[PDB]
Amino acid sequence: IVGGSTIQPERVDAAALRQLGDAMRKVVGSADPTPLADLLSGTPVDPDELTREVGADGRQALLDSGMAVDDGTTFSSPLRGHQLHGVVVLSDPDVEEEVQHRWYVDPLWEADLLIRLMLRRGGARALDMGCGSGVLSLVLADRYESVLGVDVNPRAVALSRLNAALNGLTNVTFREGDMFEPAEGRFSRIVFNSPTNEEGNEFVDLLEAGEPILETFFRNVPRKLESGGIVEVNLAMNDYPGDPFRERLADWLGLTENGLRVQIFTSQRRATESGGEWKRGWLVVAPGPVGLTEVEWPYHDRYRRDPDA
Ligand SMILES: CN[C@@H]1[C@@H](O)[C@@H](O[C@@H]2[C@@H](O)[C@H](O[C@H]3O[C@H](CN)[C@@H](O)[C@H](O)[C@H]3N)[C@@H](N)C[C@H]2N)O[C@H](CO)[C@H]1O
Ligand SMILES: Nc1ncnc2c1ncn2[C@@H]1O[C@H](CSCC[C@H](N)C(=O)O)[C@@H](O)[C@H]1O
Ligand SMILES: [Ca+2]
Repeated sequence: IVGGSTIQPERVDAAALRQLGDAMRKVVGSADPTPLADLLSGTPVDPDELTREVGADGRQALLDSGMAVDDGTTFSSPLRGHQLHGVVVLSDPDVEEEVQHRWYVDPLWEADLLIRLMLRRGGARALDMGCGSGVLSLVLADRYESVLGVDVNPRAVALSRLNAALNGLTNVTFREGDMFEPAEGRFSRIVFNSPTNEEGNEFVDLLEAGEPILETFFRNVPRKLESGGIVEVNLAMNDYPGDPFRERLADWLGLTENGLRVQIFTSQRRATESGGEWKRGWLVVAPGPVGLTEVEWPYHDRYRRDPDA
């Protein structure tokens, strides 16, 4: 079972964690792997080689934080390292559904793609709903005065805090709780890699929570969004005969009454028995003329071709 390991960033001082993050930046994803990179790839490593790379302080920080365990003659990690978009990120390894713990954390299935879709603006306060590993909060940190990540998964909150500390971030904080309950005030930026995929209307688990998590999200967006702000959502969308997703969405958002502008970029789609349709896409609220517009943009295909678009 993968996804239940204990993660305790509070056991390591800020400087040591930043130093481990600097060490990860040097080697994670590099062509010449080092013991630290091997460790964060799932390979057991010789602790003496590790000590020479990250120091005795660093070695102990790996243990104290839960980034590594001493198996006896080797160190191993339950987590996997990533370097993307100027940040380093730990998350769970990508593993089949049947072996995931209740508190398994999105192993960055779509994060790299989603960061490339995100608008380059900045502002005052940003909110990452369902922050998971924290990855999207990390990239927002440069251009928002404050970034708040929220998750109902307490292990995600700890891992997000660890990742913020690895990257040396000061303005990124995380809170455990249910949707907007821990997010006070208004935000100029809200991002949400939503836990929706093939489950339709019914909650399965924290990574496939059902259409009701989108309903809660969009019903509360207007009272949580600063005027002229931006909302960005990765979501699965189910169209049923006579009952398209976009109509329920407009109702949740109060879209016309609030004068919001919304665009849905549909990338993937699968026709369903009934002639309805399943879609995966990217939903944006941004300043513009009131209304909802739907466009086809196969950004998954383009991304597989060449990410730099
Ligand atoms: C936070 N939003 C995410 C959302 O981005 C979406 O992610 C999808 C992944 O699930 C899927 O992974 C599946 O195939 C893997 C092997 N390739 C197995 O290892 C995984 O276990 C197995 N689940 C990816 N191949 C494609 C992704 N689009 O759906 C998530 C809920 O399922 C949802 O929470
Ligand atoms: N009711 C709820 N409130 C807050 N987060 C929730 C929630 N229900 C599910 N989630 C969280 O939504 C997250 C989606 S996975 C996305 C993680 C990260 N933003 C990334 O892009 O990689 C999960 O961590 C899951 O625990
Ligand atoms: Ca599952």
